[PDB]
Amino acid sequence: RNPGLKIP
Amino acid sequence: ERPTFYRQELNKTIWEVPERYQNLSPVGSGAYGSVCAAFDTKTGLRVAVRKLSRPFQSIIHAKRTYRELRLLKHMKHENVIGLLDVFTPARSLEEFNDVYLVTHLMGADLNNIVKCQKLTDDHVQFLIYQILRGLKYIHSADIIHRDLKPSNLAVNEDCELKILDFGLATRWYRAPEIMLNWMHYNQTVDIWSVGCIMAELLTGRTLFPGTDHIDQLKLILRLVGTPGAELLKKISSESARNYIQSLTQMPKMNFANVFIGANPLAVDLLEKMLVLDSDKRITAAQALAHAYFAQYHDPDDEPVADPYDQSFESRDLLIDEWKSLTYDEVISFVPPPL
Repeated sequence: RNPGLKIP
Repeated sequence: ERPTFYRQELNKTIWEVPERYQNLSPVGSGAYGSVCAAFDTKTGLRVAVRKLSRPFQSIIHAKRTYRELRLLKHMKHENVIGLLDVFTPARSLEEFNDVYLVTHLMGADLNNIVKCQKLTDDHVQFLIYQILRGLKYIHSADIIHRDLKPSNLAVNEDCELKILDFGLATRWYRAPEIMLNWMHYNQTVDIWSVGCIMAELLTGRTLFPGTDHIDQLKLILRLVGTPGAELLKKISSESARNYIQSLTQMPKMNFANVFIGANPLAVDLLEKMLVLDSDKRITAAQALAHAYFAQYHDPDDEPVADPYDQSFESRDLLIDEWKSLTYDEVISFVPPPL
């Protein structure tokens, strides 16, 4: 999975 | 090769750890023990250091500690939590009191992910795939997780997932045959859980958010239909079968009417996971071959586990014998490669 998932 | 330890007091808890673990920051407590976030100067990772509370205060606890350490030491799979390190300050069994476990500190669970973005259908495919990949491995060692739910699933920025927190909003992901103790349950109790997780990722709603066990059971039976004869015959409790027989019968719903607008392959897999009779649910290994995972399925990259000997469960031992076996497991631990 290439683009970055957002983290809190 | 025993490390140098240093001793400090954080909260009302004492921490004696090797000096490779720096900047211990307490992250909470509970029955599982106290946990600190720390920096591992040997691997450069941020880690969770978990100190077990009262690991050997009873036969029950001492055996429970041994069971946990055996299980965590066996789990070697990229989609399952692994043991980075286990240590004791004790220089001998006679000093042996405290057990510390070290894991990679997990920065976000599945709930935190859902709270920060809308997942694409591709995100869901990959997340579920990885759950099933990990379960194939777990189930191949005759381990049942028993408590799959979003808070027990860690996810990083690359959308890579790990199963955490092996068992022994809490009920919403649990299979009906163990929510009410209908029967000795197989490992497809976890597949039911994956179904509930998958349906929630697709719709954005909890699938079966019942209050009490009965309210929950009715929401389940409204979707999947009431038990038929073949399932009733498999229920041990006479009282359970009598309760079930008192219910107005209900047919299975057409899932395409419940999940309108979802990938029909996703809906098809959910129909194969949320079957009421656990003997007819899809297994993790079959589910990986389902057309929904075609972009990710690789039969030569879905490993199984080494056989896992659980014959210790039927041993009846003294509190100090469980404590001695645990000590052996601590001193025989080999760290993973890197």
